[PDB]
Amino acid sequence: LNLDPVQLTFYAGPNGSQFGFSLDFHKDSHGRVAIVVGAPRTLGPSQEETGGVFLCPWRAEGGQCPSLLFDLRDETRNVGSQTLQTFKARQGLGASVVSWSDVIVACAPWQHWNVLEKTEEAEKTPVGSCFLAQPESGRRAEYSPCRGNTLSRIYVENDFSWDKRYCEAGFSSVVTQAGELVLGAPGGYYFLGLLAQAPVADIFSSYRPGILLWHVSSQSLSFDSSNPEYFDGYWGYSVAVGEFDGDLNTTEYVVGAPTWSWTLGAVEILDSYYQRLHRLRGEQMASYFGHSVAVTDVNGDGRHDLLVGAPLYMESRADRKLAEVGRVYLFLQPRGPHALGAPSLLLTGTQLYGRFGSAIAPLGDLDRDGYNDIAVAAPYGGPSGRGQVLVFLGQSEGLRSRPSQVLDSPFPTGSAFGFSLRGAVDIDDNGYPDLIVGAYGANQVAVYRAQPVVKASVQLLVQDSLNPAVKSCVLPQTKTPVSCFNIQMCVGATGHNIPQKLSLNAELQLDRQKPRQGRRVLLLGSQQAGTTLNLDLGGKHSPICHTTMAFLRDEADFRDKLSPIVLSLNVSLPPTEAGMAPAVVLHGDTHVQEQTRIVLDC
Amino acid sequence: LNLDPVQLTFYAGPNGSQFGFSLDFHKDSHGRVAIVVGAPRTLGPSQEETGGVFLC
Amino acid sequence: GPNICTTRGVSSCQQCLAVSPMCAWCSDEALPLGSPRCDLKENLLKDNCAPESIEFPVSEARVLEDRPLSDKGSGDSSQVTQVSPQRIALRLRPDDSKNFSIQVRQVEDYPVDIYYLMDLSYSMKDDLWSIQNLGTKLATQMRKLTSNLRIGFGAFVDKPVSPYMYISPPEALENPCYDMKTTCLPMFGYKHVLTLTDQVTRFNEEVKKQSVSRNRDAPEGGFDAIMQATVCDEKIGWRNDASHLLVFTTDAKTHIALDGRLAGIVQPNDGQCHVGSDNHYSASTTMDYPSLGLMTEKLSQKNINLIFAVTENVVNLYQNYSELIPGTTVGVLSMDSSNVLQLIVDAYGKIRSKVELEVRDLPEELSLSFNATCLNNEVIPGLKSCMGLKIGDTVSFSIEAKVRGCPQEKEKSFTIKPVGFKDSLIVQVTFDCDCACQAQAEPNSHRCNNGNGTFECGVCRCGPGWLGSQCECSEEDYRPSQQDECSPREGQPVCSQRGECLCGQC
Ligand SMILES: *[C@@H]1O[C@H](CO)[C@@H](O[C@@H]2O[C@H](CO)[C@@H](O[C@@H]3O[C@H](CO)[C@@H](O)[C@H](O)[C@@H]3O)[C@H](O)[C@H]2NC(C)=O)[C@H](O)[C@H]1NC(C)=O
Ligand SMILES: *[C@@H]1O[C@H](CO)[C@@H](O)[C@H](O)[C@H]1NC(C)=O
Ligand SMILES: [Ca+2]
Ligand SMILES: [Ca+2]
Ligand SMILES: [Ca+2]
Ligand SMILES: [Ca+2]
Ligand SMILES: [Ca+2]
Ligand SMILES: [Ca+2]
Ligand SMILES: [Mg+2]
Repeated sequence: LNLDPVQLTFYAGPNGSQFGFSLDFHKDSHGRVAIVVGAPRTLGPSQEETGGVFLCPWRAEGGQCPSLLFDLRDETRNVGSQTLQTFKARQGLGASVVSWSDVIVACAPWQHWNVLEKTEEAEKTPVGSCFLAQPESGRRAEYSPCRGNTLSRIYVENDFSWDKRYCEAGFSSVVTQAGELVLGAPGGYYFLGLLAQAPVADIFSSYRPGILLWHVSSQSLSFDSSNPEYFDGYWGYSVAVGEFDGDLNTTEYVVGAPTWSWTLGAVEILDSYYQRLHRLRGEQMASYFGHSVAVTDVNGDGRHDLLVGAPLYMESRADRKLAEVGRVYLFLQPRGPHALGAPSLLLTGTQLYGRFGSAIAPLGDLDRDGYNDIAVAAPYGGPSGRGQVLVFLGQSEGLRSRPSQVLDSPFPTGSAFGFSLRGAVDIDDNGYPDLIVGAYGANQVAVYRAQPVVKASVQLLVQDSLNPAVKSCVLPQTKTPVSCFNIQMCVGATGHNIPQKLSLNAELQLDRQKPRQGRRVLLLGSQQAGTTLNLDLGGKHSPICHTTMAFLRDEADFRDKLSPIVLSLNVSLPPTEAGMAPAVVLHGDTHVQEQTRIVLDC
Repeated sequence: LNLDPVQLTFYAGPNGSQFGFSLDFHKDSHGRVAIVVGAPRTLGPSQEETGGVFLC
Repeated sequence: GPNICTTRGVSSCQQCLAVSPMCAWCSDEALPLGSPRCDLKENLLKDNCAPESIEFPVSEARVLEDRPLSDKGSGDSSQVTQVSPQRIALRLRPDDSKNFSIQVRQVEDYPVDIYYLMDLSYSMKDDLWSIQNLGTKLATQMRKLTSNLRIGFGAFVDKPVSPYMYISPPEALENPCYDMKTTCLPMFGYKHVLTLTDQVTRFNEEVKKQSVSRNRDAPEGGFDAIMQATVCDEKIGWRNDASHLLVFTTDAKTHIALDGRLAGIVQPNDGQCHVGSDNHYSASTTMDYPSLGLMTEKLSQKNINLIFAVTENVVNLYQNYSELIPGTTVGVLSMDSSNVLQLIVDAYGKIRSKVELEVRDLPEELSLSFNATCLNNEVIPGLKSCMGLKIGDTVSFSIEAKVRGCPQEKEKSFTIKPVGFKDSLIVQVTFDCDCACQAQAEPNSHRCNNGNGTFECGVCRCGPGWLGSQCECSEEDYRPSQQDECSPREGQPVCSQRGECLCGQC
């Protein structure tokens, strides 16, 4: 709604580095906000795609950023008989960056790991590895919950039970408020998928540089299931946290399984013990219902609400039987928590193959009205297909079914503008949350600042119905007497961080239904039924209302004595296009109509 | 609590005093505010005991 | 009577005709009372104004190019026509609807292109042993139903990338079934084995030279193979004259789009032919799987019927895929594919047993309604597809176009086409919104105050500057009291003392 599309911040990475694949906001100790940007194909020291994370400090012009120096180096440690190896080649360091408190968790899901025991081995499979860092102190740590030393033949002997070799842990990383890092490993348990949750403090306090296979004592992992539905579910493709069971002591995870039950797709809400509280099935197969999941209270009722994304939803148009556009589901949590059922809103994209719903970012309260707003990104939507982001405002019932604002890609085609979204953080500290969109195709990140929202109010008062010729105050510049009265319109402009130069424009139209220059009611001065005048409110808590004397034409002169006398009061921003970009957004009621009639014997 | 004492607005009146017996904020319809002060012992039509009001 | 054209204001050829197709414009410079110019044709013809100078376009749909439906496509497949007519010119005024009919006949013996897409996963090794002599028996059975059969072959396992392909020890990169002591061949995404050709001996020879590979996860990179086979005309060698068949043989699930992110592959699949000179999919490792929507679009664009010859363990799944892609059907392959010949024959019969219309590049303004007339004279409205047909049968479809508003292009062409066939009807719709007299504008009409009014269509367009009857009202509205007031013979009070007599309202 109020996200500025004219002045953008462009943060660049290395060429072909996928700079922008994932991003988050890191809050420096001093309250200074920085952006953590994953670049999962940055060149390593040995001229090879390894990964990387950049810590972009906030600026106005933007540009290049410094990078967090992690340990990009294959590791080999022989624990007696065995020989543990970690291969950091095309590991994808930066595919999931999440900042909590003062720590940054940057996960490489495709880091490979092998256990060479004599002739045998455990197979060089991708287990993933999250790298935790504290850029203000240098404390580095690593977390690889799925590393194992079990030989390959053992799984074959036991039907691949509890096989965590292909986890790619860190595919989707979240951090709860209590400081617990939760990682979704879609490929764990032989591509069933699992969740690996562990306190960040324990991760930092159980890591020793040189030891490759250790065990965090407080970590918890999901349960392997023999139910045929979960097979190839990719359960952990997207993960989010929220309150969904009542008690605020317990925190619940929302986990997406985009291919649950034969590509049908599902989203599971379950407590910390991984007991499935509720399951939200998909609607159309191969739609990837669960690709993105977000938790926010859009309707403001105090209960968290769920947003699911199916970027490959093929809508049933009248002309096109099945067109791939994408679809975002909104589920509203009612009282009686185990009753969340049918979807409450079904947003759908427009462009074909635009993948509407690839990223659902809770924006906070962008408009500052007491309801939560979200952003849904279609990385290949838009008429030219270069990428779009649609801002949806929250309301009492669900949220707005139309995009309040639409942001288009400033980058060439194929930039994947919108693949990564992150918001609800006031980057410039102007009282309004900003938004960061990552186009990894162009290796860049666009930062949108939310300009202030001026909430207007209009009150146009016409005292009563009047007689054609009361023979009161004379017609202007003449002794000829006419009927006269007063028109008073009070316009107010209330908002946060409004500048001191705010000057609205009041269009006062006298009986707009009739054609101008001969209206039934004119002004007692210039006689112009339509008067648009500037009214300045640059820091005025008191609405300003310049009363005007208005003249009424003779009973014989005006022949339509039965048509209602409807005055129009319109409020518009001044032509700020002459200077720089419009510094304010005039959201709210800015146009009203007031009707009266013709009275007799008065 | 935050009323500035070190800087004040001083409005003069008639030498016959009473300027400040009663006063109020005249709120203009346009939104402006001006201070209206009644001086109930100003001069009369001919040096008579009367009142009188100023608009500051 | 009412003449809704007469009300709602009168502007020019555009407005009166845009109000309703039934409305007519009597541009002839007759009496203004005798030529209101915004009324129905029947009302206007009574009050003259029609020396063939009236404007009233009539919607028409002329058959520009029609040939009779063939009955046996044994010879000269290029000269075989299955859709009558082949090209029509349709004319529509704004907010008008008009219908026509098409006849679709599936010829008796049409040429057939069968391309065998084989899942070369290890569990499908036994199947490979029941396919060695498939060419000869397939030709023998198909010759009863065609005379220009051409068979091809392609193989697929999955993307040769880490999460699906074993990458340790390095011996497994050249024998992914080393540990089970057998010998397999390196993992391949999709390789085009045999180009479509009539010599079934070539098909039986290329088979027995194929070996299975080994993949980790149950889902197979199948839809990538379907996309590459479909979009590669030059390599696969599709004939744009034959019934394209694409038999899909598999036993497990399939990798839908967005799964390639499990391997670091995030670039979306584009419908391009990447099969290089080596007959190997050269972008399998650097391009995501195709989605159902893109696969369906490329199937329709190249006129390919899809047969999921899938084993009993996945049939329901692929059945649920069949009801997402037009022109596809699912057959129950066996564990060793011991009946794929019968499956292909019956699937081809069922595919020829249904005709479904498809609309291509239809302008958004046009809205179509379909009435299908199948065997006998029964006509089912609404639906655009009737089943139950056989080989040689003829069906008809009554199709109504319905434009809303008026596109500025005034001439757009769209396609009506039965699914799978190349035969198509090209409809060139011309929007007759404006008229000749509107184009014949005279802004300098001396009759209209020395030419300050566009005499376009008898009436004069002058706007608020001269909105009077003779383009004489120098100021907008009746305030200036345009010259020659309502006062009869002039010199009369306010239109005969009737106050504001408002032109003809006195
Ligand atoms: C192929 O599609 C059909 C049609 O949708 C599937 O059959 C139906 O699948 C739905 C799943 O949404 C079943 O509904 C659910 O059933 C479970 C019990 O299994 C119940 O607990 C849920 O509340 C919900 O009602 C429906 O019963 C089922 N009906 C039939 C006749 O099969 C089929 O499963 C799909 N096959 C696949 C995806 O392999
Ligand atoms: C939540 O935890 C607090 C701990 O102070 C406890 O007092 C409260 O009863 C708990 N609420 C529950 C378990 O519903
Ligand atoms: Ca809870
Ligand atoms: Ca809620
Ligand atoms: Ca809001
Ligand atoms: Ca801000
Ligand atoms: Ca088999
Ligand atoms: Ca593969
Ligand atoms: Mg298989």
